[PDB]
Amino acid sequence: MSYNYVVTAQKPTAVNGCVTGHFTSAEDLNLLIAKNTRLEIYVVTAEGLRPVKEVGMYGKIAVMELFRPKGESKDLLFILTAKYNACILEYKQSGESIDIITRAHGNVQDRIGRPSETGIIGIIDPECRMIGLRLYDGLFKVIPLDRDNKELKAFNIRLEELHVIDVKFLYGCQAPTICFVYQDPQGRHVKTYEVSLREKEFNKGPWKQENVEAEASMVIAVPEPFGGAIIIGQESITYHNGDKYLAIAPPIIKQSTIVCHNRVDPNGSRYLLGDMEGRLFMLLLEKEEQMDGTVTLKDLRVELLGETSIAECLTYLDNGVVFVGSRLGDSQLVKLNVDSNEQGSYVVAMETFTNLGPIVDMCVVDLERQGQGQLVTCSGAFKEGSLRIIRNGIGIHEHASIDLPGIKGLWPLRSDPNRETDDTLVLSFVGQTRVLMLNGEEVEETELMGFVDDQQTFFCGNVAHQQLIQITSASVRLVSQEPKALVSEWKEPQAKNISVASCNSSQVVVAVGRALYYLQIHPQELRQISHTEMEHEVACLDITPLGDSNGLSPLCAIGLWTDISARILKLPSFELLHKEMLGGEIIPRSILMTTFESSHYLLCALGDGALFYFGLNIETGLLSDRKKVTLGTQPTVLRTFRSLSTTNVFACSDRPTVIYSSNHKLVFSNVNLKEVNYMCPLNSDGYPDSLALANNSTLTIGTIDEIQKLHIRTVPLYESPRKICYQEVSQCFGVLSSRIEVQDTSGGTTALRPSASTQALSSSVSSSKLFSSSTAPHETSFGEEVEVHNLLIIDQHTFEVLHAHQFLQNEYALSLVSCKLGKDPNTYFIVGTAMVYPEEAEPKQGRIVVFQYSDGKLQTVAEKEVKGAVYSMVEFNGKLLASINSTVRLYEWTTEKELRTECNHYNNIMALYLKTKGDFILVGDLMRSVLLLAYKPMEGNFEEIARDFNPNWMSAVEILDDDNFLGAENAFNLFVCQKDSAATTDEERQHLQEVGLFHLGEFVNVFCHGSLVMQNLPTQGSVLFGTVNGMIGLVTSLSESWYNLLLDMQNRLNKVIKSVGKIEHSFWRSFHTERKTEPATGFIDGDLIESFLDISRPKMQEVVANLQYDDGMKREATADDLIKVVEELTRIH
Amino acid sequence: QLGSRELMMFYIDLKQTNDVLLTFEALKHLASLLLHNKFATEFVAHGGVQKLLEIPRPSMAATGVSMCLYYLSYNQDAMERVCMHPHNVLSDVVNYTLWLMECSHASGCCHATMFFSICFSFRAVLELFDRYDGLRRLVNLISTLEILNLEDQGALLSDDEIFASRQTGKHTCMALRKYFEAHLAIKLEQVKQSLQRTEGGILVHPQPPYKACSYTHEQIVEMMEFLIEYGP
Repeated sequence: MSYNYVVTAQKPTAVNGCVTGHFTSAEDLNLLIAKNTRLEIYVVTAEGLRPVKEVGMYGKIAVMELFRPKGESKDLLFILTAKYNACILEYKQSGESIDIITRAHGNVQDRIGRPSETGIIGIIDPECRMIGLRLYDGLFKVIPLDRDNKELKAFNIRLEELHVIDVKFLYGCQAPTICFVYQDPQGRHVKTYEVSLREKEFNKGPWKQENVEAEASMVIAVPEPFGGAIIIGQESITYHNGDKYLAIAPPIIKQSTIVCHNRVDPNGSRYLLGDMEGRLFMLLLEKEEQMDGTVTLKDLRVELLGETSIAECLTYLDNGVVFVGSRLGDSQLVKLNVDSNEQGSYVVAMETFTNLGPIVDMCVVDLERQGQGQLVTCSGAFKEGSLRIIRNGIGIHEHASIDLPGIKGLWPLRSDPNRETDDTLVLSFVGQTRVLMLNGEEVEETELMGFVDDQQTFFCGNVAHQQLIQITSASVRLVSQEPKALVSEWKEPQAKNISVASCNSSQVVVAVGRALYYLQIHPQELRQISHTEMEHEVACLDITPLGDSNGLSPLCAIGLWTDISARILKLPSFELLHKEMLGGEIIPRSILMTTFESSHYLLCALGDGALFYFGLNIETGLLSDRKKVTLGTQPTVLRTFRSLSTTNVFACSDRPTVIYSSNHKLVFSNVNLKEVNYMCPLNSDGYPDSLALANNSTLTIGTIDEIQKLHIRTVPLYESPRKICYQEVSQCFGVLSSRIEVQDTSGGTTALRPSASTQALSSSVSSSKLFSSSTAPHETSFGEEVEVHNLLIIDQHTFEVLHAHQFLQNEYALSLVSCKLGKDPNTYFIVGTAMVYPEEAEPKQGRIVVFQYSDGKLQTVAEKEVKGAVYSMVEFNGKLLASINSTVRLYEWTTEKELRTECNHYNNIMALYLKTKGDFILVGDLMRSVLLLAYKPMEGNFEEIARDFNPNWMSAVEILDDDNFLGAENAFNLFVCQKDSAATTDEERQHLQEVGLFHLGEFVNVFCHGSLVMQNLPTQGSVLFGTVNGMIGLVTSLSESWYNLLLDMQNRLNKVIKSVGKIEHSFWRSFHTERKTEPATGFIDGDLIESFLDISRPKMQEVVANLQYDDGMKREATADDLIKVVEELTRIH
Repeated sequence: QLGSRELMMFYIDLKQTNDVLLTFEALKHLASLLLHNKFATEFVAHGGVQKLLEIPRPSMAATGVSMCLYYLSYNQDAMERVCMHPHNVLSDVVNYTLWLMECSHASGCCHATMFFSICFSFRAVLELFDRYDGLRRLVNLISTLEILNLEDQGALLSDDEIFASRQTGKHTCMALRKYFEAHLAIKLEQVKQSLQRTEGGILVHPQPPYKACSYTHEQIVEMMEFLIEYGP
């Protein structure tokens, strides 16, 4: 059968609900952002945000809210998943042990019932006595909050009112009560009730509110001083407290729907409000101290505060700092002023957060012809539309080009004492020596000192006493303010050549054979203190600036010839701290001593491509177990440096990596360089504090940005991108986009903001009005936000918008391919468009227009009016395949710049998708399924090979390997269909079989081929996908032996890692439509298997049971080889 | 694969002394293959129509030619390729099909009337139609009919001259339908461009052969009857 493997490339970024409170400790405000399945726990600091613990849960977090029950100083957290699995959590901290403990759980679902229309609503009572839920459209589930629930009990008190819009608990009124916004069959109103837990029944409610605004959307309960409710509607704001009432319809809240809210002040004095256009408001309340104890409301003010991203979270933290969370792109943290700016806004922009948004199209593309590909994702929405470019590794691309191959080292020379100004360098060959200057990206050679212009150098540092160390043949000396005579040439009393020396700012370490020297740097004095000898000759030497910014290092690096040396010394006095000798002909480029912000590690760069994990305490001398990491076939170098700050660590190897961080974790990430041997701390005039890199190739003065796996670059367009294609011959993208415009009375239309559609280098307009006979575009009354689409053609390297092309009025564009058709040697753009009209069913108009971009000018070559909307296009064997309102229409490019229909297919509900490989055609229907359609070229027509019958609502399809077909579903699921083999009749071969089911709890928009890692010429193939929460993952094909290897590991791993919430992983990944709950099969959930790397060995040994291992042969499972399997998978991603 | 195109090219008369009978029993084979466009395109592309337009006019094999020309124009747009040629090709088509409707072999009207019901989409067909006698040949077919001659309707009573004659009047009403459904859109172009004159119109007209009969009596052939009331 088909066996596949699913991991997560990019963790989901778009946010869903944000709650503040005191979840970590008693007296510390924090923020609890849930995004799709992750639960991030930040903390509110004076500088911004600071993460504490990120927890991934098994389910979509739909409703979360903090609550402090009476009897706990800290608070608790309720989370309800999308599969109705409720949990109650508690943070618990003990030293480095930071754990989340589920206090109660239990699935709460009814057997029968329509789910919802307004989604899932959950409200906590203010007195912390019950937990309400709106789940199944005619019920109100009540969870009685007490210590009695070791598992959560549940009531179902019947709502007599069916279609409830919003619901809250009102504040302190001596009895827990409920507000509604109920849509009557004739009108709509706001009713109340009162829950009796002891009697499971509604008592009498105190408010009536027989008719409220016809588009009332939310309830905002106001607190304990002057309790009540505010009913925000589309056009007006009300207030009710049983007797009194106010109402405003201010002219600010007219053009956008209020969607989010929060309570700014603790006595309800202020309220922020966001909308669907970007605006933040502030609903001020005028507190009227009417009597000696009476607090009543007096006035309702609405103040515009400015434009942010389109919010779905809204949380006020402290000190005028508001967090804005955006599903639709670029969640940002903002600051509210007191006075105003030049535009009247109080919103100060602070640090943002990158969101891949709703990805709607992708393309895997390479722009440096390397083995590593880039991924351009059409991210965002209405004004947050932006292309985002995703790369692995570390992008050192601003680098100077210097022709110095195979150089051993470049060491500084200065005369300015307090500055880095005028730093000259040292050229040190083996047998030759020169002096280098730096003109930024260019170099010059001269003669400056006169000491080392005759013999080579190896190590020349920067002494903190404003001096320098010169190591020439067998002696060291200090350096004055650029002299020509020695300060103090301390000779060696052996008359032997130095094998390997080293230097620092306060100490000199020279190895001559086995004798190891020490110099105490006094001002213009080199005093001898200590000395030691090794049992073999010394291979190399390394000095690291460990502490106090003086150069003092209490530890040493010992490497010996033809023997792995783990000998550890006290480098000033040379006291033996630990003595370990491994053995072997492999030589280490000795030791990198760098603390990765939590523990000091020893990093041994072994020869001919090997790497060990050594961990050392700096005061005792205890080492942990070792671990082999493959690097290459050559001896490697492990260094650290200062790029701009934060003490970055680099691995100079044949597989060059940055060791220092990967989302604050010791995980390697590559660079965009083929091979790195050495590094050089230069002082470039065009690159501040950067370093040059010596290789078997050129020298690259480069710096390193924020270190992460998936480096993301944002090209904003300020309009929603539709699709993305790519020209290989021409160097230009192609982006269909969407601009919102309102209609003018005198003029035609007008836009709302200067997006990157109008602001281009050239524009054009659609002509040849071939839809002129239709009287369907009737005149509209107001400018009620029509859409105008165009074709953005974006530059390759600068990403400037080269050209746009406006289409006809009310003409959407739904498909984009750029291929070659026929023997015409041009390479075109083909845009499949359609004519839309509101107050209308499916459209039957539209056209397909072939564009070309000869020499910076977009040209309309051909056009073909087709009755029906053109949903998806693919190239098919030199022919353009289309998909036009449940009809699959194959074309053929004639010589006379037109098209002739070759064939058609009609057994389709709505043919929305097309995917091809060779001569087979994959069609994704609206309601039915995967559909496989042949093409017999000798017959001139199509042919139905097979068809799946099970009604799955498609989202995205992709052919895997010409036997297995992957599809996506609206029910957030994945499945593989298979063309059948035992074709004993014609009925058993027209029925596709569903082989494999899986709940990837996320909506898949895109599929594409292409890996993101280097082609080093395992698994087979690589399919990435693009979703609505910014979750990129990889789907690839396994081998049938490793399927049973890994699937046996999952069922062992499903008893070790206790997931947060006590949710069975078999229960979450189960295929769950509205009617089927078949358990998940066929796929391998790699994100659980990748978590085996984090488990400790006293628990990994219980993972390794009496199991199997295939190295045809047979062997019991062991620890060190199963962890080798995961790292072979982790290098895919 | 086996060259059934080329063999059926051979079996029709090319300056040859065959029988009438084999050729007529071959054209029926030719018409059944012409339903596939892939056969029908390359039949036009090697010029099979000019081969087919060489038959002597009094012939029992003319009925098969009347079948093939209707099956040529039925589903495939091979007739789109019949437009641009050595000039007299359609001038051979219009001169042929208007005769074999007129001479009225007993099923010769059953196809040549169905031929123009589809071929009135192409405007070059209609232009040559009025260049010949046209409705003088077409309305005279209805005014010949004996179901309609009330003075002679009680003379012939057998089912052969009634079931076919109540079918002959059926197809000619559809031929008059698809005639005036086309000229309604011809003269609407000569009103939306002659009276508007850039006020709601674009003056681009290189005279292409284009199917513009608007094809919808439910919506837009109905709608053209309303919009003509802003006429002259």
